[PDB]
Amino acid sequence: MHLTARGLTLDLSRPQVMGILNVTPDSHNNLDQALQHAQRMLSAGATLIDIGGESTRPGAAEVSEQEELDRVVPVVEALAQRFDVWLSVDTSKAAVITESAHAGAHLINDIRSLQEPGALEAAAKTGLPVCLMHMQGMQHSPYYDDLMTDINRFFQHHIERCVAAGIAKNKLLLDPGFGFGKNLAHNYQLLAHLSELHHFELPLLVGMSRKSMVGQLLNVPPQQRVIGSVACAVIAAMQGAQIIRVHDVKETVEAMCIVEATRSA
Amino acid sequence: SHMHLTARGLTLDLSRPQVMGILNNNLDQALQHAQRMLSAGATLIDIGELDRVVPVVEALAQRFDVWLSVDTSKAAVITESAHAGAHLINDIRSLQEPGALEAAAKTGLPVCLMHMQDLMTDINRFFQHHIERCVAAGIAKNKLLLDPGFGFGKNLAHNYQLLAHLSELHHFELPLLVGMSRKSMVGQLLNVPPQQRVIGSVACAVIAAMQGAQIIRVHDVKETVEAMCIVEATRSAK
Ligand SMILES: Nc1nc(O)c2nc(CNc3ccc(C(=O)O)cc3)cnc2n1
Ligand SMILES: Nc1nc(O)c2nc(CNc3ccc(C(=O)O)cc3)cnc2n1
Repeated sequence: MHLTARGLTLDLSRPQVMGILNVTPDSHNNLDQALQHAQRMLSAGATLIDIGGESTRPGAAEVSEQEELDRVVPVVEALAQRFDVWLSVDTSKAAVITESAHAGAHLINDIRSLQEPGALEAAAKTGLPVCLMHMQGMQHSPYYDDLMTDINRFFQHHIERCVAAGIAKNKLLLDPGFGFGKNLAHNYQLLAHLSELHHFELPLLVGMSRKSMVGQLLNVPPQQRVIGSVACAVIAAMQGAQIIRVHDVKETVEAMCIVEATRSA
Repeated sequence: SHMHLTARGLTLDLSRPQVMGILNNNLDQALQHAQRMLSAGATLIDIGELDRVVPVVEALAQRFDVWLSVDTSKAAVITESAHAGAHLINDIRSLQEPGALEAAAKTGLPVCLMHMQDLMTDINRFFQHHIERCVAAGIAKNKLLLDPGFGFGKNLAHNYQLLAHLSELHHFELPLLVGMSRKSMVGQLLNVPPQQRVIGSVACAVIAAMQGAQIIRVHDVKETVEAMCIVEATRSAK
């Protein structure tokens, strides 16, 4: 319905687009490029920017606290001084949660739902809203007896593990984790039954943008997955997903306009 | 009700969303246009003065193996194009032109009705009324297709009121064809020229198909077909 952070509120009356700002290889300072990209997504109509410096697509190895901080935390500083936008950090490290909060992050986006050591206490201590992600968890054929029950149970579990650590239930966001331990069938069943997760009375955030769930249906490169990614965005928005995490902000934002105009007539 | 449609000895499976490419030596450039749409993923090609000898239906009939539809109102243009080898008749003015009602009955190919000026009530009763005529003077019910006529004597508000309530029209147990591609209902929201109206047209199309609309009439075939897989995959998981 709304979000609260660092004095600012965000409107979940209508679907909100989050621009992915990855900071791994930028390809002219690397910060400069990040800032230009951020800028371009704001213009386009994102009202949140997700800053990630973790090569979290399967394989490709891992990252250490010190390396993530150096890559992530400057851009957090830079954007915060520069623009008025919800800034989100996708990280699982207590240190990156800590230092990014000081830097002016508005939202903690954790694909590991604070499972990492002290992450939970670091998160709680910032008083900032947290997004939790269903993951099935290392190379394994995903399987569920019943996918939605499993997602419902996972969230139930982690909402409580958060509410006991001191994070108000209304700091919490839920993301069912498209493409995380989910085959193609699973992803579309989850898309299909998305509206069901509205029962926790928390906002939903979803990320389908240029994922293999579009690639494997349309058999195209990531940069040619714009339309399908958008079509996913439209299907989720019609089921009342509050926040859409995307690469292609301009297209998606236009798309949400049609959705909102349709949800108003 | 799982659906299919048969015409001129050919079958069109309507249990999933179908994309119909709009169409408008210059005859070579049109024939080249069709091919692009065919390879994009069209399964119907909608071909749009007193005399316009359209041998393009003839060209396409002969050239390809794909549904051919024509949006036309006049009593002559319907029959001659069947001679050519068409599969479907698309009329905006729902056969109001003298003769056409009967002219389209002697050719034995599918027909498409289109609404033209409580908004939904008005449309429904209008439709119900007009379906009565077609059974009354020649053509059996399972040969009719229903177009709501987006942007035809309709306010922006209203068009979105329509799109929102589109699922309701499945109570006549006839297939729907919608046309919203690069229309004013999109342009006035997004404040952009037609070429840049792709994404908004595709967004309408998804919203239409999520509501079981079986045929979508588009300028932007590749994008729309792409979008209908995402839609079909979603509806198949259900
Ligand atoms: N909240 C949130 N939600 C996500 O969905 C997400 N995804 C990634 C990147 N993850 C993936 C996963 C799978 C795939 C594929 O199968 O292609 C691609 C990218 C990073 N942060 C994320 N954060
Ligand atoms: N089956 C079918 N269904 C249509 O909806 C359609 N529309 C047109 C073109 N009609 C319009 C009407 C309004 C507008 C605008 O307001 O922009 C644009 C085009 C031509 N053939 C059509 N055929």
